[PDB]
Amino acid sequence: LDLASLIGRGQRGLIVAPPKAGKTMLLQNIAQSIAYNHPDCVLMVLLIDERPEEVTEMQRLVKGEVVASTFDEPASRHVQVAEMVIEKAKRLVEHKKDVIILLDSITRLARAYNTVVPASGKVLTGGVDANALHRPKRFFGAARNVEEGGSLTIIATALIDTGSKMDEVIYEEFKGTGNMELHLSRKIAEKRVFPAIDYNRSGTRKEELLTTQEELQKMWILRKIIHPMGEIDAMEFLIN
Amino acid sequence: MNLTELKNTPVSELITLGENMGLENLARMRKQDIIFAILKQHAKSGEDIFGDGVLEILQDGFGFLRSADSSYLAGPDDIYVSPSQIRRFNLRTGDTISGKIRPPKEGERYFALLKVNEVNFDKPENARNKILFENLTPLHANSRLRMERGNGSTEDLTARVLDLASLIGRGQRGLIVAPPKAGKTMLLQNIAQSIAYNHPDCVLMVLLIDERPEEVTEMQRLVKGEVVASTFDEPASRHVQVAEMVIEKAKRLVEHKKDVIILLDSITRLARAYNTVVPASGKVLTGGVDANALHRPKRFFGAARNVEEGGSLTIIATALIDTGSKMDEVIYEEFKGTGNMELHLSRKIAEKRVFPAIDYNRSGTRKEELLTTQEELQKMWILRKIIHPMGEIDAMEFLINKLAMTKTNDDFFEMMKRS
Amino acid sequence: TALQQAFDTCQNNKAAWLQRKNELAAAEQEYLRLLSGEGRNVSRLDELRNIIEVRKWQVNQAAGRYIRSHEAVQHISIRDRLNDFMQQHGTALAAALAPELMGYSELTAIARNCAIQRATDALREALLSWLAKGEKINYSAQDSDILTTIGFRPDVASVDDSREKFTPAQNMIFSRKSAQLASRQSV
Ligand SMILES: Nc1ncnc2c1ncn2[C@@H]1O[C@H](COP(=O)(O)OP(=O)(O)OP(O)(O)=S)[C@@H](O)[C@H]1O
Ligand SMILES: [Mg+2]
Repeated sequence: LDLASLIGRGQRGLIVAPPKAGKTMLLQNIAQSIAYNHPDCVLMVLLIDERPEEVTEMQRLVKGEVVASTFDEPASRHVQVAEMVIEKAKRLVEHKKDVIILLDSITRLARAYNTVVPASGKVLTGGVDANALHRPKRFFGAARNVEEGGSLTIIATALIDTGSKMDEVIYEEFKGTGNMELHLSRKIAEKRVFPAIDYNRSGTRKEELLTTQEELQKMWILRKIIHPMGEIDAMEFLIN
Repeated sequence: MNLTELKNTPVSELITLGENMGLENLARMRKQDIIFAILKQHAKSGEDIFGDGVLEILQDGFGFLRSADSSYLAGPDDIYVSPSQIRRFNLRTGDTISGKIRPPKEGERYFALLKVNEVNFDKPENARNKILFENLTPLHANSRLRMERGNGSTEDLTARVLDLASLIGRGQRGLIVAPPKAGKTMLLQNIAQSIAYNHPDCVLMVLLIDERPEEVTEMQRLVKGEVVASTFDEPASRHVQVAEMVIEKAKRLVEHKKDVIILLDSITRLARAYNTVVPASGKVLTGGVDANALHRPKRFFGAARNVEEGGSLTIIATALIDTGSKMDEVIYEEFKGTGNMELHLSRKIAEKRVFPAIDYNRSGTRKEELLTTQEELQKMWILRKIIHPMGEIDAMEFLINKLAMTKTNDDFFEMMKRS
Repeated sequence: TALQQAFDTCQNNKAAWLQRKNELAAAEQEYLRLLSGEGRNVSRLDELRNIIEVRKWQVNQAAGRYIRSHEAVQHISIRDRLNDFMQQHGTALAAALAPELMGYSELTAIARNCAIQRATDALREALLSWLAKGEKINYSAQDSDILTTIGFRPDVASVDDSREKFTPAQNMIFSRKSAQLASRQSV
């Protein structure tokens, strides 16, 4: 529940969910957990291009300010609210104060950038511009910890398997750049923890004759660590 | 003698009135021109008469007033609205105005407006101070739209089927997805006449675009509420301006703490028309559709909401599925997930002629807890448990079978629980 | 009061059913005549076939409504006769039925129902015995003429013209077809 328990202080993180998986109330619970457990930190709930009633519910069931953009207006509103929230976050960093950002959703912001960014000829499979990639990279890497005083941290929300093709490319590049990524659905858990790409690469050579410790480096530890819920197992991918 | 009475009357009354008092060769011109000419000739006696219609403002400051029976068409029947009227009665688009009209003197062709006597079915003076729609606060669909008609046909059986499969709320935002030849138009009928029979208090509005003329004329003579429809013969701008003016008129109506329901068939056609008419932005997606084109129908759909302090705006819009054209998909997943409820249909159920063809498992609603009570929520959840296992066609056959012998939905519930 | 209105409802329903019957017969003979004739009016033949169909459905509906009205008339007559006979001989019935009819108000619902069904069965054997000895039964003198006009059973044409069963989807599509044909005939 507590953000320090889940996201800690100063480090970025993601949560990824499919449609019809329980996003709104989970974000609500995270919001009041932040409000009660750490009232000192400045709450910041943000929404992009979703139904106005849920925007009102979010901004009415929490205490922090909720700058949100409903799904009526075009994506220029979304992009410019993105720069202005990141600039006010930077100002609060210069203000020597911790902030928490609940953004929903980064896939929405990314493909809004994709459909708004001017054409540059660097498109890829699916017409994804490179600018619409490293501008989100700049926004997502601006969430670095403050080493001089205080600590900014953000919790990310992403949507998966929405019946489209644009979302999984940005999902896999977030996987490439992700710090921690909470998961809800079934298959993508195994997709991440046991990379099918790496499994196929290994199986192409079958049991590769890894000499000496190279074979023993790949280790898997399951420790039934003590948890307040009671004996929640923790599984770790030990490498050399 | 208002414009509405002679506008609504058929050709026989028009030609009889023309030949009675001295109209020559009046049978060979378009009906709007006929009513214009005959009403001008009658008003040449200087008798002020009442008027009715919906106003709109073009690029210039001058405004026009149209009639509902004319399918919101710009023609000779249009009524002048001077900008001075806009200032002196804070007029904005979509306001329904009733008042004395002015016969045309030399220099003008149409009819002006002498005075205003009823603005939005209300006194013009007390409506000067009013709350704008922009700052209104959205809310959930707390009020259930009980559309169970209880008349005693299999059409009522379809009504009960979507009662048991959907939760229609007052002020919600709904999407319907179905393949062609599945039962969309008369499902919308079901909705229309069920609302008319069960909820006469709320006004019913049915918007039809690029539909066949026979469907339009059978829809106009079947629904109790007023219906606006523009066929495919007219260009894209016709449909676009119809949709804009009707949605903003519903906005003005719901601003008066009124319950407005708009049945749209379809929304994909509206998106196609908007893409056709909108200037190109240079950022085209798959299927020849650019980015900014989809914004307009998409804010159009987003206009639906429920007002906390009074009034509700419900939009039930249909979306085409698997028609073989890529842009139909493009719109399908562009609007997917933006509605308070989704209603899915399958063509294979219609192939075996089991009707309706609603996919029970796929159909769903958002925030059922606030809309209904806990007891009926669990009572529908247990049906979801028992009907989820077998196939959707088998599910519908089972449901219609053991619902045919049952008079109402409640008795169906207490007849299932004992089993 | 109720019997008179029910009787006139039944008689006008019968008149309407006869009207539909002869309309269907006229349409059928017209269609047969045009089929026999050399004239090759395919469109007229299809139109007449549609007329035959819709007239058949209308005859079925009229027969069903007339049957329902006849049953309602008979039920009302039976109820009135039983009500007045009971007002006459309630004590006489209760003298025989007392062993399980007294204390009806104080008996519980299941006991009330079991006593009711026991008396029901017993009077059923009484009726079958009375019919076994078998006199000639006659109408009540108060309302004899209405019942003899209505008759003990409806016409066999009414019952066999309603033999077929139509799903109410077919009933409503036929309602639209009949409305369209009536409008066309009026035009
Ligand atoms: N409840 C019902 N009662 C009667 N007929 C029904 C019912 N449901 C479906 N049908 C039949 O379904 C057929 C197709 O219905 P339509 O509403 O015309 O299909 P559609 O989904 O509107 O697609 P369009 O309008 O042709 S593009 C008709 O022939 C109807 O008779
Ligand atoms: Mg249709």
